[PDB]
Amino acid sequence: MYQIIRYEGGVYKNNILKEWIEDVGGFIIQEHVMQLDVYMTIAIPQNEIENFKEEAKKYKGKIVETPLAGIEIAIVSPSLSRHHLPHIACDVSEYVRKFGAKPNMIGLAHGAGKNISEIREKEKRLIQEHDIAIYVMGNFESCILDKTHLFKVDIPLVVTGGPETLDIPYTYVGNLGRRAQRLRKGEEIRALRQMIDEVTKKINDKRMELSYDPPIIPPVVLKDEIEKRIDEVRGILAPMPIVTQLDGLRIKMDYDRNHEEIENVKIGKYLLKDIAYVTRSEMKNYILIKLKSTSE
Amino acid sequence: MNVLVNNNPKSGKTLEDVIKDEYYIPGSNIVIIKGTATVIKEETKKYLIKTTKGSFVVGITEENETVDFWNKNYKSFEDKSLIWKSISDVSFGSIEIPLPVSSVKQNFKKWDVVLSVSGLDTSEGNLIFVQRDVLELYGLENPKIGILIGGKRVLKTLTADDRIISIEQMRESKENIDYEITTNLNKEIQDTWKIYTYCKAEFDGPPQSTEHALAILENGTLEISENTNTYVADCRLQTLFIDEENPEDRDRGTITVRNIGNGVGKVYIYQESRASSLSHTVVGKVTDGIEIVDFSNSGHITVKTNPERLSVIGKTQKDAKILFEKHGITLKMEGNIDEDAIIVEQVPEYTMDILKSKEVTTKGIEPEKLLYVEIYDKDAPTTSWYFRKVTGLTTKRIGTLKIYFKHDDISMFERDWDYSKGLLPENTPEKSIDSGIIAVTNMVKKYKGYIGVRTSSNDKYGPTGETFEGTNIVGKVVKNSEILKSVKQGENIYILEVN
Amino acid sequence: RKEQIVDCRAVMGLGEGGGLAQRGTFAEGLRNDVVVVAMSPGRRHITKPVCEITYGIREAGIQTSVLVLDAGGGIPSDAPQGSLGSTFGLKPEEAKQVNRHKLCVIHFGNVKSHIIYKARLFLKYVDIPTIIVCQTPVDMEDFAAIGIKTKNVMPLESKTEGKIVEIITGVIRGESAPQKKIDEIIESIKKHLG
Repeated sequence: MYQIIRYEGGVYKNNILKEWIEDVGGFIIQEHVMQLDVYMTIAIPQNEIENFKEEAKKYKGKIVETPLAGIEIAIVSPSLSRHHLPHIACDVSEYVRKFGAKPNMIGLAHGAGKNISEIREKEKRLIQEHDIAIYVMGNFESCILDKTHLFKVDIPLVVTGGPETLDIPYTYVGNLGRRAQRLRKGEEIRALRQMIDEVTKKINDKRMELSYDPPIIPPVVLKDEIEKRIDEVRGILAPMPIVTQLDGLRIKMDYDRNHEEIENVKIGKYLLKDIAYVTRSEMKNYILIKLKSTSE
Repeated sequence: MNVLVNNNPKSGKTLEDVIKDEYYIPGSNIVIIKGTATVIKEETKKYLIKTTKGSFVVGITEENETVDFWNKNYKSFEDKSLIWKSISDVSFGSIEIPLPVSSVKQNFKKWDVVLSVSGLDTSEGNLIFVQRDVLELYGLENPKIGILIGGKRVLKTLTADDRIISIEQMRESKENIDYEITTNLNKEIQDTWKIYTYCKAEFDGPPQSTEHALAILENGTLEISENTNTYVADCRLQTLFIDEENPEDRDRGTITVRNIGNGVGKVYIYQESRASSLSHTVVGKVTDGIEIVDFSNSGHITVKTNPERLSVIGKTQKDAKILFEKHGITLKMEGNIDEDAIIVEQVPEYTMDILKSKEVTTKGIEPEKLLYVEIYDKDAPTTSWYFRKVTGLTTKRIGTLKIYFKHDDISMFERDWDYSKGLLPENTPEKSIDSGIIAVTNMVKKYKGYIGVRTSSNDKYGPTGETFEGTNIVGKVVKNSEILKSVKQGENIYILEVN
Repeated sequence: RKEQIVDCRAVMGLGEGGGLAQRGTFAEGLRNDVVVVAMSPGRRHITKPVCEITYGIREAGIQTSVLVLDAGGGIPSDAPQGSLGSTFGLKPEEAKQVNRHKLCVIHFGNVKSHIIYKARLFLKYVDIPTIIVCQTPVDMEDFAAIGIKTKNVMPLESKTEGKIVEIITGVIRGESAPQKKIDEIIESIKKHLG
């Protein structure tokens, strides 16, 4: 119903456009003003897409179709050191961001090495809390092959590495190894696009799975209702105060202090505790909301 | 011949005959619905089933080549039995699959729909419904076709004796409503054609916003200034402030007034069920006859407001008496008691307050105390609009001007520092200003927006003490005078537009 | 050796072949220990001297956040005879995001008169100890000459609530910082943090 896109335009007369979006029933998921241009991730009903395109072309704006602007991705790097973090890992994260997703760098405590690499249970659960996980591996076939125990999560997976083709029982994208320069060559860009296509395919499949038994309320409108009701969400200092997942939300407020308030939020005629699973998150003691399906 | 009209059928061939009884303000739009198309289209990215053990839902995800097989060979897979349920998961069939069988084998996933050919012979291709995560086990180019999620228990419980019999897809059906818009009367009706003429509006909200909506719909017609796929809006009063919040769901046929922003005062009617908004004050609902709102894209729509607007300010005292007694409201007089006395103020002035309190205090004025003015709307559009907004003539028939400062010949009125924004110099004097001229100082001077009038004439200063370049003439006092000289500071005088 | 999770920013970078960070953005490192403040997302600040300090701290085992200032270039409006070219400033949300960290590391440039007043305006709203990483040799007293709280040279009338806890010289903008500078910064952070 609500297809999510990105509007890129100027700040002049942007308030009138926001008023129009409110009038037609859309939601402004994201807003950022750089100097004189504003980027807005907006979720509006499908029957108003052409109307919004006409409105955007009136303000000399630009509509960018974001195929991943409803999910949060766990980019898993073996460590946050100079080998992986300041290059490749950021390129993967920023390319994911370029298509609307909300990434989270996951630097494993013991992810480096060949036979000394291990993944903890807490890291496993933290990765599982996301929608899809992207692994940024090295550039040796033997090292990657002797490292399959790292990619043991019941989440859609895309593994990236140096060698062009791997023989692991997962999706693999080659020519994205451990590097030290910014990814700007044509081959590297093509490999990034291939990784984007793989994650897009997995996300669309999962979207069909969810569409078989739709949730009682969409995550985006649930986030809007929480923002309207809860008055502490504008005091959050995190990058994304409320993250829109595929079938839920992540509220970046303390669980011990605000879970009772979150649960006792009335949407429609239901109480939130009766339609969603509110639980504490392994992510800095935040609140994780998982929506129930109409079957229950 | 025999056509169905509203709820009581008519027979008249021309539109005039059938809409004669239906009350309708001329000039409004007329909506005609022909019928329903009910187109049935199925693409079935997700496929259903009718097994002996139940019904699951499959869904094709990976294109490859086996989905092209499935597209029409699933009906060839109809009425096929389970072949095996061994460690190679549950497979059905078995029917011919001519897709080239490659010894190269690709990894599959838990509960994934697969069309693998078990035995590398085209004729024995199995509908292998994978249950467990299978690594390299099978053949074929890429047997991956879809994913089983819905009805997983059905596929798990499925035994060798059980068959899939009929392969359902989803049976997805769409609906199209035929519609045409018109405003002709002399046309021929064929048969069983449905006509809608007006809509009924039920008002229940905060008093000021509801009064704003009633003022919009005082004439029974709602202009369609903006149209989208979700609402139609009216822009007659787009610069009038309201401070009321009624943030509940903007359901189908909900009437809201925007209370903040560039479009404060616009009246919306929603054709789609949307979420609540803090910037929209719901003033009521449209009960029946929604289709005229649903199908109209421009023009006028005849609207009936169930609570009549009980604001009698341009009327005489006897009219207010009879109208309020016909509504069963206790009444009392404050000012002039004469039956022909013009009402000037009523307490409470809002229809909702009157209905909830069941009493009105009506104040009349002396015939000679009412100031008669004429407003130059064509000469100074922006200034006349500002004057109407500040004096209240946009909503009622009698406006109030408050004396702000006074000296001899000059009487200056109060300003509204909310409507005096675009006060560009509009109608500036060219010769000496004559007596009894109403003027507003434009943005040039420091005291922008102050209205004033003087009872004499001078060739240098306008009615507000500013030079001619800083005053724009908006109107003049036409009939009643010699009351501006006997009104103290702070007292309100009442005006009536005579055009 | 413990897991380190970063809250990546919600907005993308500067075009296709450009930088990965964006101006006026914040990336929380969950457990708030150190925040690295970059004046801009440009090549003069980002990934050449700043992400290097970031990965040095993250290698030392200390979680790090990186904040790119909305307006980090120029001199504050309170500088003598006002500012010129551009105006430096700190937003209240930026100050709140900084103030939840144990320590701050901020990268400054070449001109001394610019650095002193920029640090004064920065510490007018930041109340945690900060480390100044600049190129020019600046003495840990010229900040006190204009009123800044300083560990070694206190002012009589302090105009800031933040303490300049260490000054490290020899880090050039847009150039890879050698391992010696990273080691010095890490040692200062470790000895002035816990």
